Amino acid sequence: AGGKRYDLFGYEVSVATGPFIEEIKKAQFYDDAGEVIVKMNLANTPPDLQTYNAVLERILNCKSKRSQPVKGENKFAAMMDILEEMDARSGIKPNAESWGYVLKELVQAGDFRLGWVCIAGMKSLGITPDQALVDANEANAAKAKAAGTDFPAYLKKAAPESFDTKAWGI
Amino acid sequence: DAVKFQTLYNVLTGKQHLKDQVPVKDCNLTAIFGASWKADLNKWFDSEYAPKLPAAERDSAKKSLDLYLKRVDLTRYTREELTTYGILACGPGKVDALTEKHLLETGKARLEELTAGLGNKDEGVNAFRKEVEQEGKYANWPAEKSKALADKVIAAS
Amino acid sequence: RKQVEELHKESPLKDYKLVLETKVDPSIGGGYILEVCNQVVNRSAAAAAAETAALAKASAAQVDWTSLPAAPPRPSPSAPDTLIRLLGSVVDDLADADKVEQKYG
Amino acid sequence: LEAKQKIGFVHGIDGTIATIAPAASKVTVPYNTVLEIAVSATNIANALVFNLEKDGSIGVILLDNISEVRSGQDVYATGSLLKIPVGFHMLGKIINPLGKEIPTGTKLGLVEEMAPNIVSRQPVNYNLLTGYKVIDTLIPVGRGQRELILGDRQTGKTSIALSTILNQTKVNNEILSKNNVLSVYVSIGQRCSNVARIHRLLTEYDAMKYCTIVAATAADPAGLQYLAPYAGTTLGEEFRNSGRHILLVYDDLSKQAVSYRQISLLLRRPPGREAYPGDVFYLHSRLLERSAMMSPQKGSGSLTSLPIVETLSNDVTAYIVTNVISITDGQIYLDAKLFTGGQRPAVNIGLSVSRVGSSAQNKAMKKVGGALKMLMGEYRKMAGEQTSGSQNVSPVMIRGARCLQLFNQKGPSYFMDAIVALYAVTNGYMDDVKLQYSKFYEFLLLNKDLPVLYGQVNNKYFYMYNKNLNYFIRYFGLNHEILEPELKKYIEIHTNLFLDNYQSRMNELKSDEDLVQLKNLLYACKRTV
Ligand SMILES: Nc1ncnc2c1ncn2[C@@H]1O[C@H](COP(=O)(O)OP(=O)(O)OP(=O)(O)O)[C@@H](O)[C@H]1O
Ligand SMILES: [Mg+2]
Repeated sequence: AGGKRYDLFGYEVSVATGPFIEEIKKAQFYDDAGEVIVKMNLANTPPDLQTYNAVLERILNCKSKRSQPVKGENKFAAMMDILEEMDARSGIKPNAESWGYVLKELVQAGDFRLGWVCIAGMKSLGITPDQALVDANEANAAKAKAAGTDFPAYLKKAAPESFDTKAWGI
Repeated sequence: DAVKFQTLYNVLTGKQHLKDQVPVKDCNLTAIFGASWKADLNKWFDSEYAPKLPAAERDSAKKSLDLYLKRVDLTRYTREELTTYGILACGPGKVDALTEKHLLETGKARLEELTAGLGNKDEGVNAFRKEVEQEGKYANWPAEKSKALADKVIAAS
Repeated sequence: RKQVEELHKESPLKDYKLVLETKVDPSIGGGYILEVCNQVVNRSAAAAAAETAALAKASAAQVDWTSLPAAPPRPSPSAPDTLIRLLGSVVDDLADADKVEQKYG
Repeated sequence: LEAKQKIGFVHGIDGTIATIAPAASKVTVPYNTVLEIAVSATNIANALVFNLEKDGSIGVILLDNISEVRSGQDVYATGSLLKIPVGFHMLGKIINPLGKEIPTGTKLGLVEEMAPNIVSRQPVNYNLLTGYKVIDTLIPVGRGQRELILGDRQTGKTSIALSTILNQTKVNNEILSKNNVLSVYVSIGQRCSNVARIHRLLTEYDAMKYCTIVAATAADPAGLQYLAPYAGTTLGEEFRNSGRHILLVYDDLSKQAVSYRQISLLLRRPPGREAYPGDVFYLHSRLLERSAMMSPQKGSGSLTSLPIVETLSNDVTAYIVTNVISITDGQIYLDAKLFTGGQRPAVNIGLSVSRVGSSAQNKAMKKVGGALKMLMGEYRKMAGEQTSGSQNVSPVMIRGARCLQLFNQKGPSYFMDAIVALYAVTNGYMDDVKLQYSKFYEFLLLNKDLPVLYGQVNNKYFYMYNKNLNYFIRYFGLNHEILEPELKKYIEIHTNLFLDNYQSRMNELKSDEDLVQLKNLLYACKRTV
């Protein structure tokens, strides 16, 4: 009951994505959602925008990538890799809901600079943020401003007056 | 089993270094092993190592094994607590009494610190119990033992 | 014998007559070796006992008791603003000393 | 229950190979299948069929327990191709190509399979950041690509691949386990100490979680050195069929061609050019056409390949060299004249190309690479001139030399840490400084934020401390309304603060102690940055 989709080789393509979206929503660790995307794509069912937004929801709302912890986890980098897989690889483009899930994560993480990047990217793409998130971004910014956490401390310390390979820390 | 116990005997007797820049310690050994260290070690000795060689070397081997067991029991403690807070300065036989003394004294000191900083003896005792229980849970230490120790320090205060 | 003619039936040929020859090994004291229609089955003591010993040897070799196990991984620190405000410039040195002690000590 | 089938007895053995004499006539062996040789009542020597003869004899490649072989031993037959275990449980291990694990201090996959046909593979769309600016800008490597690495001995052929493996790890720890690119290092005929040092390097930098190692050392049999890269591609099979990504690194294929020549000549095949049998082109073709970027129907998986071939006297005219340049898409040619002449990585841009181009690399890298190609094509025509017009030097003569300074490295460079350094070059902000301080510049640009230190903070977001702007740069591009002005109002202040505080103090150095200290400082910066 929709516009039939086709691959790059013109082959007919399945649309029955629901049974995999349900396994994504039922997932508990947001790497299993990616594995469901893989097992979905093997079955000639490529992901759609609704599926990607379900995956970004499961990412934003899950606790960890895998059962055991992992060093180097970045909740934002996975989402923006899904969005690179969206824009570049598959040609689909995100929406206000997608950037909403993106901005919620930067609000939770308190990173107001990446937040302001997302706020600017929205309006450069016509999207408009939620003021509930814009005000929380400005609140985190004001907090880090008054607290001196506008930048890290290691940048706000004097440099070696004398050039030395050890003093500079290399 | 026999392989790991032979490796253990070699490490204790000093015929072998461990396979990195790693020290020998009760923690750093029992972590590798199954937490049945001394009993299974002595059992494997008395079973498979004592009857093989003659009694002459067996006596000295058992002696050295008891010495190294006592030495690792002493190694359990940290260096700073051993030296600075005076656990070892009197001697091995007094390590136990000095540990008990240091524990009671530092407990009294921490309690006095909490009461001076906060007052409200009930609140201070509660915070001390929370801190002691959390440190026991982190150090893999019995919660009943921690509660008994805390009550003992409170009574002795 | 039962296994002999059963293997001869399982073979692709069975219409051909079967002639059986039995020989003696001084190396083998238990079990048998049977060959029919260029298909051999060895069920001997020398093979079975060595197979069971090989399993034990492999299992013992399979673990490095002399080595140290992989400790659980450490996630990112994410130091708190309070501790940073208390010690702005010192946490870097302390983290470096922590790395030094984690490697050496 | 399980009766092993016998085919003959061991007739002859010549080192790594053997010849079987069949027992009966109606017995028939397949071709390329594995055989077994009961060297003892306990152990078994695996093998493989490579020839069959009118006499019924069988030309056999041996793979294990060669020293225990005799004449008259019973010879068995599995009637199946060679297979090995495959799966995620093998990642983080060094492994015999027979599947046996090499200590340190269910599923089965066919060793020789056909390649993905012309419908079962997508074109190259996504990049593979090797960490080096020449290979990320001007020679863009992508996924599902196969790119040769040429070079004389001890020039960085192994090190480019190791730096790729070490660059991808940080990314893979951040991105999901579907978009992460894993790795396989196949060492054919290499030295076991080189393998040990590689293992310890990966274990130090924690790049071993996302890497397995297929070891066939120099003491190993020639058949094992021969079937090592097929074992590597056999591991790539599973990540193809599971849609994942994976990188292959075939250390020297010249040693796999010497091994194949040894095999064929001892099995009495006719020689050919340079004593090779002749079908070593078809050999490497079978090995390398299995590389592909798989179709979305097949999961959109991939396997990249970076084979390495040693070179003698910087010639591209040898047989195997031409046969592999014929096969591989691009090539990273490393010139010993440039390694010896100072610059590292010693990439020769005139002989190193990439046959994918913009489609692999990033939106933010398209606009920079298209400027650097013009810039280097123009600098190639002028740089022969000993600089006479010291002040009359062209901006191309400036930017090119500073860009070569940025090309000088030791380890990999992060993508964000490369683009923001090259933008200043391409737009001429880094023209008043001298050539030698172009990397200390980068050091301050990436690790000592000058405007953050001297209080000149007018940029709202754009600062290099966060390190998460990499993905916004990657997605939006540099020529965008939200990122261009903040970028310029970071770089022009960084340049002005450098030119005012640092350049002056540097030019005020006269002593030999201080000049040697600043010397070693800039060389250390050229290595670490
Ligand atoms: N970019 C670089 N900067 C500094 N040193 C380098 C660089 N690339 C390579 N080297 C040095 O060159 C030496 C050999 O490098 P590498 O191990 O890559 O050689 P190779 O290409 O593997 O040759 P072979 O396989 O014959 O050893 C090492 O000492 C390595 O540190
Ligand atoms: Mg090499």
